[PDB]
This record gives sequence, structure tokens and C-alpha cells, in this order.
Amino acid sequence: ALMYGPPGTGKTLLARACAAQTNATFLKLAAPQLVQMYIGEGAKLVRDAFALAKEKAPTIIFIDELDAIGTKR
Amino acid sequence: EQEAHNKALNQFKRKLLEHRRYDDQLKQRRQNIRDLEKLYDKTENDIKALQSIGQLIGEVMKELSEEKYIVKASSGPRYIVGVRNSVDRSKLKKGVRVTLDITTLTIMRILPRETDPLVYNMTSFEQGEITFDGIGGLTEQIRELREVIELPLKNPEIFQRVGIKPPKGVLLYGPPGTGKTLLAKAVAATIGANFIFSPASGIVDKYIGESARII
Amino acid sequence: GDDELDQEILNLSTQELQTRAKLLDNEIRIFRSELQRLSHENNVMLEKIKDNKEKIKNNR
Ligand SMILES: Nc1ncnc2c1ncn2[C@@H]1O[C@H](COP(=O)(O)OP(=O)(O)OP(=O)(O)O)[C@@H](O)[C@H]1O
Ligand SMILES: Nc1ncnc2c1ncn2[C@@H]1O[C@H](COP(=O)(O)OP(=O)(O)OP(=O)(O)O)[C@@H](O)[C@H]1O
Ligand SMILES: [Mg+2]
Repeated sequence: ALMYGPPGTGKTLLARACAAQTNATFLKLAAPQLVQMYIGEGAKLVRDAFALAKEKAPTIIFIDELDAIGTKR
Repeated sequence: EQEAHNKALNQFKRKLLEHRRYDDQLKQRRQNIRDLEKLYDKTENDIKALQSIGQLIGEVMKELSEEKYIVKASSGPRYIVGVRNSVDRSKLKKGVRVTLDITTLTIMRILPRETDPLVYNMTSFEQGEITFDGIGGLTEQIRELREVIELPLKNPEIFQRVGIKPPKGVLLYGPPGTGKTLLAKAVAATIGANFIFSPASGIVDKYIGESARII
Repeated sequence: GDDELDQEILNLSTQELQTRAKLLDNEIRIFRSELQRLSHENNVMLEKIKDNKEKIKNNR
């Protein structure tokens, strides 16, 4: 599910509040950190973020700021 | 009772039960040794692997002489190595993987080819299936798709009649959401042939040159 | 059990069942002997797994 709207609306804070409240596993991930110049193993950070998640399912991959791997181009 | 000699069969009934109870202890023990037998073999097999040593794989890069072979190792640097009389010259060709020892470096046996750990992950994708008509209204696009794809694959023999070059390769293009990957999965299932399903970026590695090797 | 009870006074004579018990003497001494024979063997086998498994534990 996408969340969007201007800066400061409360998005990040919701995400944290609900995932802890219901006890669904909250993975803390930030978008630029997947961009690494080890690419192939930095692309494998993406692969392993799903690998962890499939064992730790059900799980919520909250990616904070989606304009680095959510680029138009 | 019937008799005071039924006082003597009170004691004899017990003896009988004991005898029919020691037979089932005799079946107990014959089942207990054969349970321990496998536990000895499970560890005997581990001994035999342990007192052996590993092999290090090469492939025949070039024949040099009768007993001398040039290999290029899967770890890299080339060697000249020997052969036992456990392999034939008529049983070796190039690009055939060979064993070497890690203590004398001599070929004892022929080894099957290797194939990426990566490409085995692609054959384990097959989910996302849909029927043969699984794209509504784009059924016409299925017809175009099989003419390159399903028909010469099954029978090249009707295309000899036509006399043209062997059909190869197709591009799907269109804005996102039009089931380009869905059409990919659907022609994988229906044909039922070996199928991959390569990620664009699980065939890239940090090292520039391993990225070439995979494909 | 099935024999040497008040059912078999009716059917069969009582010196028959007197002598039955003394044949079960002869038969159960053989049965106890074979039970100890298969007992002694399992104690040796267990040790030969240990002798193997010690090696495996160093590697472990
Ligand atoms: N409905 C609300 N009730 C109380 N406090 C709120 C509410 N909405 C927002 N806030 C407050 O405003 C803060 C700013 O919003 P927040 O940083 O969570 O979201 P954001 O839009 O993802 O911003 P950014 O991407 O810049 O970090 C919250 O941390 C919280 O302190
Ligand atoms: N053309 C279609 N007809 C019917 N269902 C479709 C179609 N395209 C997509 N779907 C449905 O959407 C799901 C996911 O879409 P899919 O991942 O195939 O998207 P895509 O746009 O082809 O992918 P990509 O953006 O990577 O090219 C499918 O499993 C299927 O249920
Ligand atoms: Mg935020």
C-alpha cells in the first residue's frame, strides 16, 4: 500500500505505530542503502531483504523514501 | 474351584505366561540390534568420506602429450597434470570436466559438467500460471507468438518445406500492466519445456567478468 | 493362559497338566539363554558406534 502526500503529514509515524501494535514484523529499510557500488551484491541486498522476509513472514517492509528506487526514469 | 489340584494349576498358568512373555522379549532384542545396525552404518559412511579427501575440479583446456594434459582450473591458474590408468585418452575431450587430487594433482575420473547455482533458482520459478487463453482480447497476440515459438520448437520439420532460416527471438513491448510477463509465464506452462525466467539483475555480480560468465 | 487351567481339567487328565509344566521348564531355559545372547551383543555394538562417532565429533 502506498502512502503519499506533503512532507510532515504523519506517514512515517503511522507505519511504526500500527506494525508494533498488531504484532506484524516491522523491517526497517531505507531506500538509498540498497544503492551500493558493489552492485550484484548490492542488488543482492534487495534479494536478501526478500529472503529474510519470506522466512519472517508475514512481514511489513517499510521503505522510507521511495524516489531512489521509485524513479520515473 | 473343581479340585484342590486346581491349586497346582494356579502355579502352572504363570509358567506358561512367562514362556510366552520371553518369546516376545526375544523379538524385542532382534529388533533392537537391527536398529543399532543402521546407526553404525550411518557413521561408517561418514568415516569413509572423512579419511578420503576432496577433489578439485578442472577442465581439459588443451591436450599436450600422452600422459600430460593442460587444464584450466575452475579456481583459475592453469597447470600441467597427469593421469592415472583410471581414465582413457578416447574418454577425454575438451571442455569435459576432470577431477584432480589436491595432494598430487592427477586425474582419476571423468566429471560431468557444471552449471550455475544461479540458474537453478530460475527453474524454481514457475508460479504465476494462467490458462492458454489467459489474456482477454489479446488472444490474437498469442497466435503471433506461437508461430516463432511453439511450432518450430515442436517440429522443425515443416519449416524445411518453407525453406527459411530457423525462427528465433521475440520482443514484447508495451506500457506496464499488459501482461508481458504474464504472456511469458503462459507460454512457459503450455509448452511445458525447460524454462527460465532470468532476473535482470540476478545475472549481475560485483566483479565485471563474472557477469559475463553466467549468461 | 490357554492351557493348565480349569477348562483343561474337564477335557484332559491332571497328570497331563502335571507333566506339561515340566516340559515348560525345559523350553523356557532355552528361551532365557537366547535372550541373554542377544542382550550381550548390543552392548558391544553401542561402543563401536562410539568409536566411530568420536572422530566425527572432532570435525564437528
Ligand atoms: N494526526 C497527527 N496527530 C499527532 N501528531 C501528528 C499527526 N500527524 C503528524 N503528526 C506529527 O508530525 C510529525 C511529522 O510527520 P512524519 O515525519 O511522521 O511523516 P512524513 O510525512 O513521512 O515526513 P518525512 O518524510 O519528512 O519524514 C509526526 O512525527 C508527528 O510528531
Ligand atoms: N493482460 C492481462 N490480462 C489478464 N490479467 C493480467 C494481465 N496483466 C496482468 N494481469 C494480472 O496481473 C497480475 C500481475 O501482473 P504482471 O506481474 O504479469 O505485470 P506486467 O505489467 O506484465 O509486468 P512488468 O511490468 O514486469 O512487465 C497477473 O498475475 C494477472 O493476475
Ligand atoms: Mg519519512
